[PDB]
Amino acid sequence: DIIIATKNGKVRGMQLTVFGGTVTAFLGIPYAQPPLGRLRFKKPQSLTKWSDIWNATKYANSCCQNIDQSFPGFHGSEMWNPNTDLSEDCLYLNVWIPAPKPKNATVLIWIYGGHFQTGTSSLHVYDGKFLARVERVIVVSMNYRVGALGFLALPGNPEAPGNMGLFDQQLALQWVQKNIAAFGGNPKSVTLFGESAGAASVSLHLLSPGSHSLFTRAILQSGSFNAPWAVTSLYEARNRTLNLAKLTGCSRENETEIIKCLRNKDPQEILLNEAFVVPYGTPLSVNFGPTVDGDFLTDMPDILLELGQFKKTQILVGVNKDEGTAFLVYGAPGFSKDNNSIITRKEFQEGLKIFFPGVSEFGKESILFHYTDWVDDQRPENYREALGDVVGDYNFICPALEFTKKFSEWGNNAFFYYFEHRSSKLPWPEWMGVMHGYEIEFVFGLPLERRDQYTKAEEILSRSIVKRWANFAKYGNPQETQNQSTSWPVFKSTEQKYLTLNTESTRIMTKLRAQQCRFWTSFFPKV
Ligand SMILES: *[C@@H]1O[C@H](CO[C@H]2O[C@@H](C)[C@@H](O)[C@@H](O)[C@@H]2O)[C@@H](O[C@@H]2O[C@H](CO)[C@@H](O)[C@H](O)[C@H]2NC(C)=O)[C@H](O)[C@H]1NC(C)=O
Ligand SMILES: *[C@H]1O[C@H](CO[C@H]2O[C@@H](C)[C@@H](O)[C@@H](O)[C@@H]2O)[C@@H](O[C@@H]2O[C@H](CO)[C@@H](O)[C@H](O)[C@H]2NC(C)=O)[C@H](O)[C@H]1NC(C)=O
Ligand SMILES: *[C@@H]1O[C@H](CO[C@H]2O[C@@H](C)[C@@H](O)[C@@H](O)[C@@H]2O)[C@@H](O)[C@H](O)[C@H]1NC(C)=O
Ligand SMILES: *[C@@H]1O[C@H](CO)[C@@H](O)[C@H](O)[C@H]1NC(C)=O
Ligand SMILES: *[C@@H]1O[C@H](CO)[C@@H](O)[C@H](O)[C@H]1NC(C)=O
Ligand SMILES: *[C@@H]1O[C@H](CO)[C@@H](O)[C@H](O)[C@H]1NC(C)=O
Ligand SMILES: [Cl-]
Ligand SMILES: [Cl-]
Ligand SMILES: [Cl-]
Ligand SMILES: [Cl-]
Ligand SMILES: [Cl-]
Ligand SMILES: [Cl-]
Ligand SMILES: [Cl-]
Ligand code: NA
Repeated sequence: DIIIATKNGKVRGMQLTVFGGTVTAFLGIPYAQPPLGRLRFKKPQSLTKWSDIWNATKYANSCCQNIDQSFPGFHGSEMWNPNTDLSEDCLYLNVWIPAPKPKNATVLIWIYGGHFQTGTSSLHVYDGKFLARVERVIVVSMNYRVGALGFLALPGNPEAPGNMGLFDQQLALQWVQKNIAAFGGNPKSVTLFGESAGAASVSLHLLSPGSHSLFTRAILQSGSFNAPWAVTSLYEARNRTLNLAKLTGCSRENETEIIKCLRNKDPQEILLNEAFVVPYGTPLSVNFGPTVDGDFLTDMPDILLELGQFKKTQILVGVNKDEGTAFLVYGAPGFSKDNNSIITRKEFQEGLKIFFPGVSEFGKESILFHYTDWVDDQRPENYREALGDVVGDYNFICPALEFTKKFSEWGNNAFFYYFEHRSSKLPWPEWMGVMHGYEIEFVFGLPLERRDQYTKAEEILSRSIVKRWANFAKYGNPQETQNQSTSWPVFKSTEQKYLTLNTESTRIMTKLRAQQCRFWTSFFPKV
């Protein structure tokens, strides 16, 4: 019997066998009052408190969300879909602890992505037991509200203030500060890590003064709040809430009455209608996401980043080589995960229209001019490759590099990586290369499980990334010091060094996508 006394009452865990040892897991500990009825759209309230034992022995409900139904039966897409029941009653977190119980372990808190509209902490690729077993860190992960239920905003109105899902995350951090010591964790050694919308969340926790004392350091995998899809304007946010109201027959003149009507709607009606609030979205559109609320975020985050108003600490930031390809099969013409997707110039042009619906003819022309300087060949896959790079550079790579540059200008150590290894198991086809989302399994150490038929070179690579990430968490420095590795240099503006992660040549390079990012970061905002 593994019973731990938390601030709120006792919880029961279970033991797992992992690589010839044990990890103790507590799956599904509640951390907030379930946000139902009148609590829908509100900030999470603190937990009622209980005597007797809460059994934390299975993953909890995932938050309400629309499911990816694009490729039924296909593992490449369905692996991302939730794997417990959907419920509004979903504010639970998970804790993996090394055995024997550690004395004062560093804690890593994972925040999932899913574009702020989907995701859950229970996915197989987010299973923290390997990290716990291999590096003797404590791993924690939480479910937080997404879509309208988590991000619906009528700014200043505490019935629906915005950022509720970011506040769920923050309450989970607070839970760790208050309880992790009872589990053998060090509340003073907490690293946040997250991928995509989860990495954008981690970066907003660097900006939010309520989060400042709830963590030490931060790891941003393929995302940051300055990505163009990650923060919603207050004009866009109100238009969208108003639209959702109209769509559900919930339009009233009293802002407060609207929320009351929305609170009487069942979650399916809200979910069904979220897709249609943006008047024309793209495959990267965020219907309801982070807003400037005067609470979690006290000002536009670009202004805070530029003027140095953020927690001074070390960061670890990186991207994958083909960030953009995953999105091409969710609406660009001529693209398919079942053939080689060789597209013409014409299709390339129509694909720009899908990703850049608001942009002038001049603006799309200058994207094309910039990305079609073939040295060389011509060379059938030229346009297919160009569109993936457009989408990946504009949405993920140039913003992560810009985030890292601006952050490091205020004198902290930053480390940047470029992940270029394509999983031997990737279910998506070869043309999609090193996709968005597919470093996660290496970070969580899935290729260390030799029963799983990743390659030896993959086990070596993951073992090494697990060590770098644990070293950054524990010591603020992501070295692998023992195996004659490449030293990871700090990223500074000026040299802008970064490390590549792959199975052969890990190397130090500079100025990733220099020409492309000058285009997106400085020229494109003007068109
Ligand atoms: C690669 O496939 C695309 C995708 O559409 C197709 O899915 C395929 C697996 C295929 O079996 C086909 O039946 C299905 O329509 C092909 O583009 C499609 O081409 C046709 C015109 O022939 C259009 O009617 C479709 O709208 C268009 N699809 C999309 C999403 O735009 C594509 O040509 C094929 N590419 C090759 C062979 O290079
Ligand atoms: C937000 O306000 C209006 C409302 O438009 C939305 O109404 C919803 C109920 C939903 O059906 C959604 O598709 C629709 O967009 C926007 O007006 C739209 O956009 C243009 C304006 O020139 C028009 O073509 C339509 O009147 C309307 N769209 C559709 C598809 O019918 C308005 O643009 C938007 N506000 C912004 C962008 O700030
Ligand atoms: C556990 O270690 C505590 C502090 O260690 C941390 O100090 C911070 C500066 C930060 O760097 C962390 O990463 C360091 O690990 C110490 O204060 C506590 O007393 C310890 N508690 C124990 C051993 O039970
Ligand atoms: C919790 O855990 C154990 C099963 O391992 C059991 O003895 C007890 O009934 C449980 N309490 C429940 C299910 O409420
Ligand atoms: C609108 O309705 C709410 C809820 O009953 C009320 O408290 C509020 O004061 C009203 N405001 C206006 C301006 O009518
Ligand atoms: C370092 O080297 C050996 C292989 O010679 C291996 O057993 C060990 O896991 C490696 N450690 C890391 C952290 O990569
Ligand atoms: Cl599963
Ligand atoms: Cl704004
Ligand atoms: Cl490249
Ligand atoms: Cl042309
Ligand atoms: Cl190396
Ligand atoms: Cl250089
Ligand atoms: Cl490059
Ligand atoms: Na020009």
